[PDB]
Amino acid sequence: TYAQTLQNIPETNVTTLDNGLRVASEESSQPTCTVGVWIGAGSRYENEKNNGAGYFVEHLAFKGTKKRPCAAFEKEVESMGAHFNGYTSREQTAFYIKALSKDMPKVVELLADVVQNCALEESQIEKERGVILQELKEMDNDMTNVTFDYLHATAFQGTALARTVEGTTENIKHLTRADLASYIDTHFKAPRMVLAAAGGISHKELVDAARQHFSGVSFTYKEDAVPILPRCRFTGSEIRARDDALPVAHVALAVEGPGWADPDNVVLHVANAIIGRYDRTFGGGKHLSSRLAALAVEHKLCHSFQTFNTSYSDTGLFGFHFVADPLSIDDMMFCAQGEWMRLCTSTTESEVKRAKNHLRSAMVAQLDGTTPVCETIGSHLLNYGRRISLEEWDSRISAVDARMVRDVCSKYIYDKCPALAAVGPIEQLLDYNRIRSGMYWI
Amino acid sequence: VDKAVAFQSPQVGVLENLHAAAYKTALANPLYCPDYRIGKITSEQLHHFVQNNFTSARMALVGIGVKHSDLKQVAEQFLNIRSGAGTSSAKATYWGGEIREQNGHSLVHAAVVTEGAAVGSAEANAFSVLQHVLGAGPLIKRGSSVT
Amino acid sequence: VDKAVAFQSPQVGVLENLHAAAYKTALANPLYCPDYRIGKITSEQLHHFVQNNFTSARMALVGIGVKHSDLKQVAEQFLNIRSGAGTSSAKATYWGGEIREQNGHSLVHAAVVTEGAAVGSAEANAFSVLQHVLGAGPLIKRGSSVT
Amino acid sequence: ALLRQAYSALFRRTSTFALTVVLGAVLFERAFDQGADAIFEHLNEGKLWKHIKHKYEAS
Repeated sequence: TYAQTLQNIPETNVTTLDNGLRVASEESSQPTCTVGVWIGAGSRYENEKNNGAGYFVEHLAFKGTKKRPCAAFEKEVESMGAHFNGYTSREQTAFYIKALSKDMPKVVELLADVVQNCALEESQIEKERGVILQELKEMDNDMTNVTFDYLHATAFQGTALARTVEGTTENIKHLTRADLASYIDTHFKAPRMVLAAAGGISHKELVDAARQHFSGVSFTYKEDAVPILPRCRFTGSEIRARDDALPVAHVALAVEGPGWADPDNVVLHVANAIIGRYDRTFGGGKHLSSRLAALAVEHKLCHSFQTFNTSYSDTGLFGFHFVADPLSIDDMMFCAQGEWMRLCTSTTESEVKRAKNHLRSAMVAQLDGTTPVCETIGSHLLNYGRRISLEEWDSRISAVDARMVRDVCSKYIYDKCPALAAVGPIEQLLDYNRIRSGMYWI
Repeated sequence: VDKAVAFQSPQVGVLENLHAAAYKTALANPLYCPDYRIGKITSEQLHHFVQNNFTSARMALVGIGVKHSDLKQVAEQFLNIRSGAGTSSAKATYWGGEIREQNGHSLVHAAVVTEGAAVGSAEANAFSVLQHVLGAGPLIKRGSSVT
Repeated sequence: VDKAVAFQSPQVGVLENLHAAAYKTALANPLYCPDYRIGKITSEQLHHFVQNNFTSARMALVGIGVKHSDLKQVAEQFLNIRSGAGTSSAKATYWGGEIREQNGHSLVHAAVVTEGAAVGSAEANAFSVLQHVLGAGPLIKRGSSVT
Repeated sequence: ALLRQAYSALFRRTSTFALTVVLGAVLFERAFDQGADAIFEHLNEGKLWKHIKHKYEAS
């Protein structure tokens, strides 16, 4: 029974290493497991000349280490059935491995090696250069993203956040064994990292292995100092990339967010739960509960749309993104901005109750497996400081009510200048002004 | 449409034709309704199909997160129309065909196979393993499979 | 469209696939442009194709109702165009395939053949005759071919 | 911080906004006229009957 199953979930253990780094884990009766290093690094922490290092690095983090080059490293990992994966976004890089709880320790070693003693054989770089260079030309055709990026690039413009996590085309072309080093150098440091694990592992056993390979001690106090980032200025504006030869069109609209810390992020989510999401394959179709959805069917408004609450350390982007035919863009937008409004004005207790029960399931969902748990933990700590339990989250959610939503949405949505990203055959979206006004009264 | 998004991955384009050019029946059929029969299916066809195949003996009410006692009470006092083994699936015969879809793509997906083993079979694990020995699926993001 | 009226006769539906599942090249190609290449042909492609294949040695200016003298004077000072056998047709290789188009029709056209003779060949006339012996085309409106 | 305070209690909702214009206009009229009339009369000191009236008024 719910109310109870939430407590039985084993508390997550956290103990920091006297050298800055931290360790956390959730032990379960599972044979398999997952562990990884969640570095608080990103494209935000980059700059004009280096833009793209954290990615170029992410690329060379597996082509060997000094201790054991490409062949052996790869061989060593495949041969034990482990899965070494990882990513790297604007404010969070992460390298993690999936394997039998048996390899628990031996694993850490690997992780540890990669971050610290990464090979960086200059012969492999000139090879990884042409690679990224392709990943761009290929990622350069995923409008859903091309959009979000452009969205960021204007939402923040003239700030670190307005940068692609893949970096410029130039940077990729000229980055050097040098700078690549520098990034890892300056960025991959103990305090700014979290060793996370969940599966059939005892905090003890784990914590130790870390104490064994994560031994690098800090002398001064500066090596203990977590660099605070210069905030990014939000700018109500728009960027329109027109190409009428594009089959469909993408549109992203957003407002400045509150940042990881702020509690309202929860509310904001409950909200997004109400406007939900949709793609032409949802089966509920005209009967769906999200008013925006339904209409999108009753009028063929779009192809897909989604509400998102991206949260960064000190900021965030709140909004929605839809894809649609060149001739329904308008109606669609209209309806969307509309719904948004209703949020601040006539949201009901039924809409919330539903949104809450949806959110609950959505949160629980993010923790389906080991990989998804360490991700959360790697994140929770790094971002929130502590680690929030489903029992906590849940309560924080049960506390929200209609009245509460209308107030928070009103706070971050009502009469605010927003950021707009239009890409494709967008001759119908037109005029910020109009789009602006759609930010009040409804 | 459902079949339009799907076939967005050629990965599913050869897989349909594979089974086709591999068999002559049952398993030789497509997983996504051929175009010609789009909109020509009947309400009766649905029913008959269900009345014929969705029958107790072929059905299993699995389920996590719950006490077996409940998932039981439901199944019995609640489940009808069943009681039976309904229609029998036409034994899958092997063909050994070869289908080719020329379509001017930068890429060329192609799969060549032979009658492998069957579920439950003993001779199964062999391939499952011969598979891994040959290499199926990666574990190193953006790498090579030296294994 | 041109390809839409044509394929109104399944007669041309199997004939396209026949040659496909009979060969691997040249003659194995379709007489009606595949769908994917519709609209993707270039002005170049046309030209090059013509500059390469429409060359004197492969061309013949036949013609009835006229005196040879005229049809000659024309050909000369007018069809000045270069000679040369232009590009060579890739030798036609035999495959021996089998293509099937399931499409829910009351009728089932089906043609089964084997490599036959060529133009200006030996056995050429054999089949032409074996053909008639087997019966090809009728001569009695709404009748039977007892022959 | 008037501009802030204003944008909050006044120009925010399109309701209180309107409600302000109304009341606001009221005040404007009531006091724009005074000033205007006063100004006008001043520019015509002693020419208007409002001035030279005292010379024939007394029952």
